[PDB]
Amino acid sequence: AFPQPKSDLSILLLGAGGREHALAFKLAQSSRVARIVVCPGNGGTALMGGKVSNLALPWGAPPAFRSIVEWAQKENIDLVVPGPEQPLVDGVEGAFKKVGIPVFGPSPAAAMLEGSKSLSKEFMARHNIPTAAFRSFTSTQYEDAVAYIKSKPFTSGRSVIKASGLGVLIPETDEEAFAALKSVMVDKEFGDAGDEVVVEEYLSGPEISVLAFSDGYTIVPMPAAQDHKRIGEGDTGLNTGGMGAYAPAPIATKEIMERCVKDVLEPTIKGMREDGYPFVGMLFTGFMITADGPRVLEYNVRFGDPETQALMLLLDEQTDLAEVLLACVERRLDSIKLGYKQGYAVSVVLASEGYPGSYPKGLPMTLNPTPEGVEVFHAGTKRSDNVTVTDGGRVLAVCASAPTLRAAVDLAYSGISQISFQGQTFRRDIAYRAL
Repeated sequence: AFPQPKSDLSILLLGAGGREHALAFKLAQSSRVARIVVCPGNGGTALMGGKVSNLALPWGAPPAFRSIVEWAQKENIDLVVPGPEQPLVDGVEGAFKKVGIPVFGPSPAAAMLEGSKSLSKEFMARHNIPTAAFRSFTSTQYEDAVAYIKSKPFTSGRSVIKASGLGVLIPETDEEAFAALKSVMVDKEFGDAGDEVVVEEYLSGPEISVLAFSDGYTIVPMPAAQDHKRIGEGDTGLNTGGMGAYAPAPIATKEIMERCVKDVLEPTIKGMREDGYPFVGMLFTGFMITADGPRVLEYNVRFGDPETQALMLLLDEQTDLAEVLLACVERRLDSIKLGYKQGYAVSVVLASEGYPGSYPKGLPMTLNPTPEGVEVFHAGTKRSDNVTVTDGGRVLAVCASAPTLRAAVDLAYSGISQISFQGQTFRRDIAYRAL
């Protein structure tokens, strides 16, 4: 008979956000996992203990990543799960591939779905994937980019200027568009990311997040989620990396989800094989549900934050997340158990004073026992001399699941009362527009 599946695995998580803590949270429950390493991790992972440990080590500059690749090789790491976008787009998968350590994530080429907006938009058009009308330009084509706006190409009358590299501007009028083109192509306020620019139609409608596991052939979606990008209540103010999320998003009806899967996800996975670079890992597709149907705003090639903190709470207790991740890199996703419990899940972010602007770091945090069904996943936190202190803009996320969305919302906000740090900020209306 075939050998027993190794049940003392060592997994290396790259990153230090709440996505990592939430992933470490689930992976640590697998009976097939004996060691979880979070590089660098944060104050939350630092307190888990047991199988989880933080590794304060640099990754090393791309494309080699020699520091962490050599460390992983000497430690017999069985799997690497990159969280952030930069290492994937920079090619961390190829670095670990050269030492025979598998990676839950896309190859350097497949990662271009998020690394190059220009390539991603071309990919969508070539495969008839519904997205906003667009035209891509290089930094030297600044003259053409101006003429393109001067011709009024978009029916909506508004354009979106995106820097292809690792960022997005929405000029309310043409005047702001011409200025936004010189700030990215001439002055290059975003660096090399502005070497190419995407100009596409501004679309109106609510947004949803669809996360799906992929092994290059099989793709298994998770319940659709919705995120709150803006800092101010009522969906106003400057944008952030995400102040809170919930799932399943009621707006993603059976018919809507069928369209996303059949018209985007599966054509995307098939298209990547046809183009010669199959996609393995977590495909995060950001949709806008317009009056004419779903539209792909952007591809993200890894777990989302804070969508993951909520979705991890919807994995049924029969699902082993470790088994799911290995089934993806081993190309057997269609032959494993993977289900989702009933009810809803919510994540509410606590941020530092000033975020998304300038904020101070290092404030001591008071963390009292949270209600029974509340899970606190740390993002920008750190341990220092037996005390957890803030260490980033988004500090942590208070998350909960429950049979009803309102109960999950109320439970999450119940855990907020047990957390306190100077200048803590959060939105009180997470998931309000769905209740």
